[PDB]
Amino acid sequence: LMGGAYRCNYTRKRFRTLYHNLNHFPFPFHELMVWAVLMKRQKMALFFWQHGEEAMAKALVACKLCKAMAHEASENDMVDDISQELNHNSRDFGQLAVELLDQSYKQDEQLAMKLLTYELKNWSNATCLQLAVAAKHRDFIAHTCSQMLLTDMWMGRLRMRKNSGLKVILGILLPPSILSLEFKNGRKIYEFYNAPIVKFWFYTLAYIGYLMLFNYIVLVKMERWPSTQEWIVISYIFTLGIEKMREILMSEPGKLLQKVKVWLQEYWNVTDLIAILLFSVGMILRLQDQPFRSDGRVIYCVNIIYWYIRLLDIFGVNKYLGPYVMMIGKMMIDMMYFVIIMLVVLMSFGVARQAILFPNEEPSWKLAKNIFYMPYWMIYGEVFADQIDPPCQLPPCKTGAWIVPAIMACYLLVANILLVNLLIAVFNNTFFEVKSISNQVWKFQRYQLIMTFHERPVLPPPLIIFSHMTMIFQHVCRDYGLKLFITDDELKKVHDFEEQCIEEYFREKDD
Amino acid sequence: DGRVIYCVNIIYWYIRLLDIFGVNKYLGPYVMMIGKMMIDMMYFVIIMLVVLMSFGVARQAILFPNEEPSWKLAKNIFYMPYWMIYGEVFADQIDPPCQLPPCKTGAWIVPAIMACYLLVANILLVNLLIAVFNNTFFEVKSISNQVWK
Ligand SMILES: CCCCCCCC(=O)OC[C@H](COP(=O)(O)O[C@@H]1[C@H](O)[C@H](O)[C@@H](OP(=O)(O)O)[C@H](OP(=O)(O)O)[C@H]1O)OC(=O)CCCCCCC
Ligand SMILES: COCC(CCO[C@H]1CC[C@@]2(C)C(=CC[C@H]3[C@@H]4C[C@@H]5O[C@]6(CC[C@@H](C)CO6)[C@@H](C)[C@@H]5[C@@]4(C)CC[C@@H]32)C1)COC
Ligand SMILES: COCC(CCO[C@H]1CC[C@@]2(C)C(=CC[C@H]3[C@@H]4C[C@@H]5O[C@]6(CC[C@@H](C)CO6)[C@@H](C)[C@@H]5[C@@]4(C)CC[C@@H]32)C1)COC
Ligand code: NA
Ligand code: NA
Repeated sequence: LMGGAYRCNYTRKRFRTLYHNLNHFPFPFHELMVWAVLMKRQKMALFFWQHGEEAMAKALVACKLCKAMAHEASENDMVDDISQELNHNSRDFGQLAVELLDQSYKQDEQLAMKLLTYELKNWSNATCLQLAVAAKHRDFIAHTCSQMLLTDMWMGRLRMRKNSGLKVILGILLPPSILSLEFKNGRKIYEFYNAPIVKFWFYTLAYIGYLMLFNYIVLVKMERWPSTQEWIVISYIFTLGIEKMREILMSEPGKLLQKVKVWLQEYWNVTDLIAILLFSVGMILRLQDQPFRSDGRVIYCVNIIYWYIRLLDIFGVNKYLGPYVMMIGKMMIDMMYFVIIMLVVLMSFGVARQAILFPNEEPSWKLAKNIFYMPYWMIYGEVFADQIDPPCQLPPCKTGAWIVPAIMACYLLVANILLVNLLIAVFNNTFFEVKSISNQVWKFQRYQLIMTFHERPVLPPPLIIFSHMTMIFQHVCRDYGLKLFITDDELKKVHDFEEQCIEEYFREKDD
Repeated sequence: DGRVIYCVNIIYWYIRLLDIFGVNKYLGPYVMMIGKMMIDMMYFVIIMLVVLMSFGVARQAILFPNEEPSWKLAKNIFYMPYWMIYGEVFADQIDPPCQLPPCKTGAWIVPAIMACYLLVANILLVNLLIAVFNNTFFEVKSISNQVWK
């Protein structure tokens, strides 16, 4: 029910050995809570939740279990009453976890941050953040305490918080400037270059350089044999493909065919694969005779558009430039239907005009071009009334050519005054929902961004081939970032703080 | 050179009349609202510029494949794709109808990229900017009124 990474306490070899010759339980309310959750007893589970230690972890685990049971019951096509009664339990447990987190952060902040990161021995060594992410709980990760914890994990071991970013670029470009930044309590360089923010900025600078080289090679004349910049671009593409293959192989599932399915879940990955294959085909066709070389160059020119577009993924790290991109992504789906309707009207007008003006044309594929070309250009400003309805020294006028200006006028009135204004109204009246949803989704995906830049080779793709050599040499041979290991006294203090917080929460709610 | 600097200065001194206008009861808050919508517009200009640069580079590389390196290349990318979105969409200056020099290899992609670029720039981003201006106007209006008073 939990997931691939989870490992229950009963299935461990120690408990199998203990159970074979058949004691007690150190935390009985954990077992009773899981029993009540698994047997669809909501009141009993809510009673057992407020007793014992680790209330927030219990709430998140119960939420995940209820969601998984609801999904499985819906899949197994049982009575839909159960599959709708379980989702309510999941929502209730998620709300309890969110309220407990809010109370804990309201009381004390350092203990609240320590609560979300410390390793949980009873729940297969997973922190509260990982349990919340595995449960797809957006309201928990989007909370203020979770966002500040994510910012602390993203900044690395550097204490600069006023105006960052510029200093990171300075340190990347000027290594002597590194030994002037404050650090959290020789080895300073290793801690600087392993922070995820520095990795991200190094990757961004490498991508900017690669884009510049690609623009240079496509703009300037191309010869029989590739120049140096073309070789650099080809090496960048090859190493990026190798890095994508490495990301595929070291994924979460243990099956080679199954990891591909999980990797093909984000659209950026499949678009990257398509672009890399297209670039490989174009490069293969490029090193040939003149016509195939021209075809390869045209493939290069077409392919550069995608690498220009992919800068939005880089922009997505910004606080204000990410939600706008998600809003654009939703507005495209909102715009498709009006594109269809305008296409219908445009085709009608174009066919009518072409049939009226030119009545003695032999069948040719040029006819399919004259329908879409000029009616489409006529709605973006080029409404030249000399080309359409020609003034017919004087060639004879075509029969019925006085209808073309009237049809054009009606078509312009429909297309430029009605549909576009209705589209403006549609965009305007459905903006608040899209804005809130995009903000929540970006705040949730910040965690995945931080994780995927924390687990990444330090060198950018154009010279990442060297960092792939060390993974082969080390083949024959987490202090922080994910978890936080604490002693027994600190664990007891955290448990005391959590019990105080949950008691205060219940008392305040009753009052 | 001094005359050109005079022209730039007359641009600035013409702009500086909004400070004089700022004494009016209704012409001050509008200027402050302009000041904040400037930030929003500058946030959208980056995306518009990315799309524009992509289309310009693609068209320039497709149509002219035998150009020596010159700074004129950096001009042909920004000039015409920018003038296109302000109503000057042409069909003979760009995508030439190729008595006739031979057609360039792959010149049938320029009108399709042009159509997609116009659809993205003139129907999507500008309408989204209109929605952004419209849905965040009451807060800006109240704050500007308070700050002016
Ligand atoms: C070529 C770039 C293309 C990739 C662009 C990659 C995308 C990109 O642009 O980076 C975003 C990042 C901005 O975020 P950054 O951390 O630097 O600064 C934030 C900003 O100062 C806000 O004003 C702060 O408060 P608030 O929010 O107002 O309340 C916020 O504080 P907090 O809330 O965090 O505590 C700060 O985080 O960097 C820059 O743009 C600075 C110049 C660097 C870029 C200029 C140098 C090129
Ligand atoms: C008259 O002959 C000129 C000659 C000197 C020729 O040198 C050339 C060197 C390459 C260079 C600087 C030149 C023209 C286009 C320039 C491109 C414009 C691109 O714009 C950018 C624009 C913005 C970027 C995001 C994308 O690329 C560059 C990758 C690109 C760019 C700056 C690469 C550099 C190119 C001039 C004189 O010598 C005596
Ligand atoms: C140079 O000479 C060409 C010659 C071959 C000529 O064959 C012709 C056969 C009819 C055909 C395929 C041709 C041109 C217009 C084509 C129309 C375009 C229309 O578009 C569609 C567009 C979308 C639809 C919704 C509406 O109609 C078709 C009804 C229509 C359509 C596909 C019908 C088919 C027409 C070519 C070469 O032979 C050696
Ligand atoms: Na116009
Ligand atoms: Na015009």
